[PDB]
Amino acid sequence: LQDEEVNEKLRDTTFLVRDGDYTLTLGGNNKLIKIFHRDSVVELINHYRNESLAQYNPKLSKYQQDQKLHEYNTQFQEKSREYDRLYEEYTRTSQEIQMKRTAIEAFNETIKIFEEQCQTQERYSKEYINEKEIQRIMHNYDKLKSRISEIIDSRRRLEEDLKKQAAEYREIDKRMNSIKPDLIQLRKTRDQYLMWKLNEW
Amino acid sequence: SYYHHHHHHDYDIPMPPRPSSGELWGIHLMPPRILVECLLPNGMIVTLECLREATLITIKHELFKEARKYPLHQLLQDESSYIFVSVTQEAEREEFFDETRRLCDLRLFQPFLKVIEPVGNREEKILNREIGFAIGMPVCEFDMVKDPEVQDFRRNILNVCKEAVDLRDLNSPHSRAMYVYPPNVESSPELPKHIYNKLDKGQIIVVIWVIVSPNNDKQKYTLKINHDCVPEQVIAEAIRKKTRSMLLSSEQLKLCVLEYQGKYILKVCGCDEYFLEKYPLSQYKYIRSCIMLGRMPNLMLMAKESLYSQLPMDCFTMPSYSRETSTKSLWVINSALRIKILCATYVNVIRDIDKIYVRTGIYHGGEPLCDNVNTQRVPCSNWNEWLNYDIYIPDLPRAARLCLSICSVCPLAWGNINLFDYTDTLVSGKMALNLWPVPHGLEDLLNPIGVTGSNPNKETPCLELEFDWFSSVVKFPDMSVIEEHANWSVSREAGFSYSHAGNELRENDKEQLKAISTRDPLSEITEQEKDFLWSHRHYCVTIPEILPKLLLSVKWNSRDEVAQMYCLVKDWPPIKPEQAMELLDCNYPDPMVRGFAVRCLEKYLTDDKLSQYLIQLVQVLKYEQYLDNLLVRFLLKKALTNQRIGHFFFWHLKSEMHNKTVSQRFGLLLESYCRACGMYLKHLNRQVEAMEKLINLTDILKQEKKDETQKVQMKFLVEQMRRPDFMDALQGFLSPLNPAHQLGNLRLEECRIMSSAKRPLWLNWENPDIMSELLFQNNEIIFKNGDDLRQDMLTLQIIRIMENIWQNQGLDLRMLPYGCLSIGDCVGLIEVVRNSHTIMQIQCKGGLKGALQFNSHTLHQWLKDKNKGEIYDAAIDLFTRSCAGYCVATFILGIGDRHNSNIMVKDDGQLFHIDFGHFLDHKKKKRERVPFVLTQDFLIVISKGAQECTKTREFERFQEMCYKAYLAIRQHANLFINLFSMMLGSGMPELQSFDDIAYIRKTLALDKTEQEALEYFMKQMNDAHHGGWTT
Ligand SMILES: NS(=O)(=O)c1ccccc1Cl
Ligand SMILES: NS(=O)(=O)c1ccccc1Cl
Ligand SMILES: Nc1ccc2n[nH]cc2c1
Repeated sequence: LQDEEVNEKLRDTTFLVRDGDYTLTLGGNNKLIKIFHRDSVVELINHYRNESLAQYNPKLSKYQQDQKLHEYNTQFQEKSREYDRLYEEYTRTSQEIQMKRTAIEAFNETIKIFEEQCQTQERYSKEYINEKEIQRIMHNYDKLKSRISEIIDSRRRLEEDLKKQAAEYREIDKRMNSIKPDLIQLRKTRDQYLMWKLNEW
Repeated sequence: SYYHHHHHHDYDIPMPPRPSSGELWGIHLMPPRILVECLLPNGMIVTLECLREATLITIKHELFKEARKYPLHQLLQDESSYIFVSVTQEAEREEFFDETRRLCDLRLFQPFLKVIEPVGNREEKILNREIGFAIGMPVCEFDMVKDPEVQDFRRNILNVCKEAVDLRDLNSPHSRAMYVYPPNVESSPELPKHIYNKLDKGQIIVVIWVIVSPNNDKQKYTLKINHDCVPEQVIAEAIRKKTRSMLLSSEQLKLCVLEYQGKYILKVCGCDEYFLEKYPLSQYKYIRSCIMLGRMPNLMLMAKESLYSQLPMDCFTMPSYSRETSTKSLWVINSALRIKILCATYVNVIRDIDKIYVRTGIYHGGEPLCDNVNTQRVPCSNWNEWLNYDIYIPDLPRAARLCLSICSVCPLAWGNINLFDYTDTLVSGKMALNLWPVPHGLEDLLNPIGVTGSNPNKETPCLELEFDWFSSVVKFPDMSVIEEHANWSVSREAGFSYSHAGNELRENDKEQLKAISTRDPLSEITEQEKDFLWSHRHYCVTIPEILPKLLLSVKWNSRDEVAQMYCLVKDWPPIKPEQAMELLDCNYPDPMVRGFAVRCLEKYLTDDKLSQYLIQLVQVLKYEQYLDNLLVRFLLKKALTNQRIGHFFFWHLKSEMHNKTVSQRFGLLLESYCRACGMYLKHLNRQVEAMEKLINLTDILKQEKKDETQKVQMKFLVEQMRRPDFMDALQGFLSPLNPAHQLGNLRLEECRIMSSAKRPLWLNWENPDIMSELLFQNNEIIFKNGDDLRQDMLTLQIIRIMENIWQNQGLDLRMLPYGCLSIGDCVGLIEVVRNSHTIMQIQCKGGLKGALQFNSHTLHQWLKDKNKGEIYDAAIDLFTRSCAGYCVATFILGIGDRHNSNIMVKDDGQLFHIDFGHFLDHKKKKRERVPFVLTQDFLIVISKGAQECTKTREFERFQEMCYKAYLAIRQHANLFINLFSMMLGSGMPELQSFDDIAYIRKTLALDKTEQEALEYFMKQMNDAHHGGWTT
């Protein structure tokens, strides 16, 4: 008997005692119902708990235990602060990573025009083979390929910057997955030391 | 002795987002002369150095000079048959058709240009560059998309474009000007009474103006006419005066009027509104705003000819995209649900995690069965199970969706799939579902409220699946079949003898329905009440407003119940737009429900009131299962019917293209619009050009020219806006805050980088309008690159909505929901409100000399200096009224703590809040907070001069407004709950759950009586100040 926030604080699961003038918040989802003092009161409460309730569609915890200080909040909140700044690193890098890929797409495509241009001169070098005009013509070709060299070498430099960036990225995602459940334990055992205004940590 | 001599050995001392997306790759600002590799058909790369701001006319005409030296010339046609082309930062090969464009605005990647000839002699079509510019992605990027849903949406959605464009030329050119200059009009013609009481029992002094040759001169013709008067009549009484003489009888003057009468229409002076239709001058906002502000309208007689010679025709044309199996009905498949979970890859974790597994559930928003997890296998270190679910295939509802994730011993990477094709087809085969990382601070295990579909990032945890194959292509059944089943289950209903439905009587439990009919959307409904509701469903049809609760009571995993609901909804009676909106949040996915909701809007939702709620309506597109759907065709039509909608419809999508979950859906929508909207595309593309220049300028300041004093930053600012590409780009265009306003010709004299560290720019343009004198000669607004605006955007929206709910319930609290627009990822514009200062600015201007203390009366003394005489009383009223309305709203929404630097007071004595911060009391729930606290400073101004100011007669009348206003909002709490609910889609960290929106419920105390609510308010208002608030 005695010896909204429900939907917030009941984070997951199957029994809850709120305040018919009282309300049960257990089956499926987080399902709720209530009747006045109609048929015993707090002993039919023990029945539904484990057996029957077949007068309805499907028939199918509290108090605190498990072992008072501030302590955890500096752990909790200055572990959060990292998780937070890791979301930011995570965030930047993601946007940075695609920024690169689409910058590689720039290169790859840029190149094809310069590949097509060595070959546009290839056709016009063959098609018009004094020995001065040939040497001047031979030189302008020489830039093309020593230019193209830099373009490709530039691409590569980015491509390996992307690899580090990708590995470094994945590693942030890796380290957050350790923090999450760690960070939830520390929040739960905060809300049991809440049970026992005054505050001031 | 300060830190117990304990050393910290780690301590060594050493946006969005980064440098790039500017004028060249990773560059921002390309230096004033640049080396550009030119390529030709020859194979012969010359290397013109040229000016960064130089046109492509020039670089061509001075390459067809500089070629005549280099080798293998003699084979280059008249340049008159030749075009440039290069690669851009969004890696596309872009033929450069317009050659009046400057080198810097090409947004090249490397500085080079290939030369070629024009292929596909349809340059005319290949100006959907303009479309790709507006949208912020190339159009060709759609063309090469596999998904048939997409290629269809594109081809199909032109129905609406074509149909809209014909609606514009229906009564050309009037119709075209209704499109281009639609009336700006409050939605009811009836005028509230505190407005009325400035009018000699129903009259306004106007001022009509006119320009006659030599045009030099302009002429007042001030009138005094009824408030309920139409513009056509106000045209007459204007002509009446101008015409009257001692040589015109009243017979001859009547004839002279009627003939001159038709030839004119009314403009507003100094900005581009037009009163173009039958409405009371009061129902237009400019008037009702003039009434209230204490102002004499300055209209202008414009010849119809001279307006109609602004509007060009649409010239709208279709794009190039212009050209069995029988089936198994879903209900014949004898089976249960089995979906195969195979292999993921890529998952990031060995030491600290124990094990991992693929959790899955079937969904509607809420769950239609015991979702089940699969056994754990080889945790980390790189499944193959048909997985059996507790639902008979035929019971699957039409908007049924599988939700999945990968979980630890917390989640890892979530996804969802529509169990049906956009073609009403049940999905069978193998799916590869690329997963989304969990949203920061999602503590729940699955994300069904999340977006439907795979990621478009390849480089993410993929997850392979197989969907049961039932011997044929399976479809959902046609209504023909669903109807029949309803009418069968109905008569099968009428014949047992036992208690439970979940009886053609009535009773007055009948009213214990109506009790439910009034609860708010987040008042959770009990299973008994569900069964209560479902059982009397056929009665509910006299109380339409109950439908949202009814629909949440239906069991969507019984096709029986759903078939019958489908049939109720078929000819349920329309409900109010304010309710039907609820029926397009994430809690209502079903197509028939949502269709109904759209019909309600087509029927009863004013172009005014759509404009007001357009942000919600656009965020709601995101929760739609498929690309094509009724709500999009609805909004796309309205957008093409009414430029003032389209304008914000276009910005509201564009602002979110960065966000890749919407990108395709929105881009595709934007493309529809940009093809069909007409000449506005040219005005948008000018707005868009401008904002890009501003983003790239602010970026340089924010992450390069940091430090450099203020003075160096400001020399670099003026240098740049002097440059001709900036003068070109930032000078002749429409304010996106309101395109009624025109910006022309920057006043660099008055342009500056505000003090904040995100380097907001204060921009001030001339007002090119011909009668700018009568309105404002200098339009100025703030471009802020750094902060995310869309929260501010919303609280101002909500604030605006309260102000209306007040006025039109006769309750003059004057709020100032200043103008604010998000136009990109943390980038926006904020309207300047002239003649205002922060309470802290007031404290310095009256602060006596050397620093001791300011004084509490310096505010109240500052108001006297402005408002001297009989006005003083009025200016206190204004304070007192505004100070109330803001005290209520700020408590209600729970916006961040108000302090001296974020309250502002105007010269005329109006008080108004700025930079709101987090709205729904976001992180200070770690309670029941009062964010606007009335310090002495204010209380004095409210109680005019008094000492012991808490107990004056003025202060009690102030409390009375508060009590009346708080209750006013409470009566309309539903609307706000929904407005908030529809915004769960937008990526706002203040709005991830319904239990976020919770706060607004405690705040208004809907669970209590209104007696208890008031007294909740009084208590909390008492708790904040200690003194006052007991009655
Ligand atoms: N796995 S992968 O993305 O194809 C890849 C692997 C190594 C190098 C380049 C690429 Cl694109
Ligand atoms: N479209 S355009 O004429 O090249 C142009 C270029 C820069 C600024 C304004 C304009 Cl109208
Ligand atoms: N005048 C109007 C204004 C809005 C409308 N929606 N549907 C028909 C309409 C007519």
